[PDB]
Amino acid sequence: NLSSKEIRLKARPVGMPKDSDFEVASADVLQPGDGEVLVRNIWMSVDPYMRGRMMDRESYVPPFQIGKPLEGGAIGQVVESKSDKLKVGTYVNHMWGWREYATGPAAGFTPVDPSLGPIEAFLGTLGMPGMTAWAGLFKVANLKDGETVFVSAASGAVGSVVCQLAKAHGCYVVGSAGSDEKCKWLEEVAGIDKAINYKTCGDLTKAVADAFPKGIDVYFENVGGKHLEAAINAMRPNGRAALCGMPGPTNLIQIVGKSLRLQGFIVSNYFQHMGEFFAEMGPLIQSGKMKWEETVEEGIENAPKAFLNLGKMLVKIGPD
Amino acid sequence: NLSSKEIRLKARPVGMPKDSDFEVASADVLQPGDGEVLVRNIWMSVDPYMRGRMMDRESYVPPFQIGKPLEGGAIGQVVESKSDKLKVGTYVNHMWGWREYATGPAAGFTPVDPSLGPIEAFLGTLGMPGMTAWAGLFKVANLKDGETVFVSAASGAVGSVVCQLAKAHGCYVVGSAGSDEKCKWLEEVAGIDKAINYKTCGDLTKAVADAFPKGIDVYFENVGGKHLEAAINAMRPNGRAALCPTNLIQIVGKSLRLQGFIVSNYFQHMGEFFAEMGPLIQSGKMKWEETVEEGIENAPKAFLNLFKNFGKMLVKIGPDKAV
Repeated sequence: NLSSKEIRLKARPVGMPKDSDFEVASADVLQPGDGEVLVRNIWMSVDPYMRGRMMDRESYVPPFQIGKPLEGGAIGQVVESKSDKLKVGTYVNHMWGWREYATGPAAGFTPVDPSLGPIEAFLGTLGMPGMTAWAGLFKVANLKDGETVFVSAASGAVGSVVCQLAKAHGCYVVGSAGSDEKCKWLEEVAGIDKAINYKTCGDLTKAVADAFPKGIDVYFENVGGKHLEAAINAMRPNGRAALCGMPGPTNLIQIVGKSLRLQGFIVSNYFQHMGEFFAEMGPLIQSGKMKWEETVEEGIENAPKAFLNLGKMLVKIGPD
Repeated sequence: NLSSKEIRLKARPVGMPKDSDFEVASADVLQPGDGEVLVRNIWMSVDPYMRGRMMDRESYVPPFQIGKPLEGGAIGQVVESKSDKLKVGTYVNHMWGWREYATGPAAGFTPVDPSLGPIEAFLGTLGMPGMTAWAGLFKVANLKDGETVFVSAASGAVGSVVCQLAKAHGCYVVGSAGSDEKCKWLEEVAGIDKAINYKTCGDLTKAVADAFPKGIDVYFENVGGKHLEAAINAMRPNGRAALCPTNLIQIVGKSLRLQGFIVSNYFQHMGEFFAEMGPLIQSGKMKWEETVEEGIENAPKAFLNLFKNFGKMLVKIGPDKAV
């Protein structure tokens, strides 16, 4: 009886996506079958990786399909349930975003505890970005308490959580950003020891070296290029670099010299820690030690706009 | 009561080391004090890293000293002992080479079990090169049986042991070398699946890709440069690189781990190491080449021959059985 507006891929984007590549459409709200649930979406997320999912190139993740509604992180509320394992009214996180309604088996919908924070934060700080930060910091880098931490693109969704998690563990934290406003935010809101503007600081190797008088223990990577060169130059013996984001560095020999470890990782391989993640992330949000910024568009029709604009980007669909 | 010939550093080398930088001299054989031992040296090793120890540059290892006898891996036999923890007659590994006699506290002398193999192999296959290989393969790269292995500079002291250790664990092994003779040796003696000549093979990325139809699981590094690029290009998801480029992004894509290491941080595994290295030598699955010069006076010669074929360079000093 109801309608669900969704954003479908109208045409494969070439290079950068155009607004003409997206199509707003009206779809049916299928009533749930046995073991299934129907959920009305409230918040949805737009993330950078989605761009790669719109290309036809060989990818580790299946691309989107022309004519099919796009997919992405979303927070909804269960409004109908024919499954005993998930009751009506539960707030759930899922991957069927870019739409107003979603029907499917209850397994595909993960309940989110709103005690820990606002439900939309389950797409950012309490979601995949915050979990990427936490996994890279503690499961890849093995950050011991009190170590020094260098974070590139520290004002981003992942870098901010990395910075504040390291600060919460007694770490000397230096972050990198592309503007003085982001550096002021990093130093005064995020509360890191020093923020470097890689556009104005001159030689970035020298800037990082001066920022770390005793070297770097952990390097969280989101940019690359000369940032990795500077980090390796300033890294301490047994320093670990968790690479999450990305002319290569000219000082690779030091990896052998200081016994450096450089590990790429994907957050998907660490969901088995989600509980533990929450166990740390909940309190530190309530204490005010974990802060974040949001940029919220309104209406399903503005879902493409938000995506084209790549604070953590979200789109509000339904009411709470 | 006796005299001991020694090789001392007469001058720091300028550029490449010269024969004029070394000095043969006669030193005293100090009788051991309490808790000390006097050992007659039988075998001594010369290695490339020793060159770095001859310069005054900032190094992770203290350089040699002018007027002081050089130091390096050596296998000797205890001929006098005033320590209960080390008995006379024991064959010992230590770092006071380039000389015929060594006197010092028993702690600095590690006994070597000749069951596992010839005592001189405790300077190569059963020594720091073989243990570096073993630690990088199993403690750093965590090589699971059946995985694919790419080894650079595979004809070297470390790479050969890496190749044969991986072969012993059922691994498809491709190695790189700088000459056709080294490649033939890798394929026929070491018994690896394919050897690539990085000086002649043209595009090394393409050669490595063609050598690995299903990709690389473990990459052991001994050279660097384009070898790491080729490895990263041909590495599989969750590939590990033990280290002894324009495609770094793939590290994020395939969840690659790149770890440098020094063997010093893994001595706590040596026991396990021996438990594996002994049998694989007796089975004939672990082979190596040696180049043995004779006499302490030929110790500089041997060292200078490390930069002018191949094989582990050694020089015999004392008799096989001193007591």
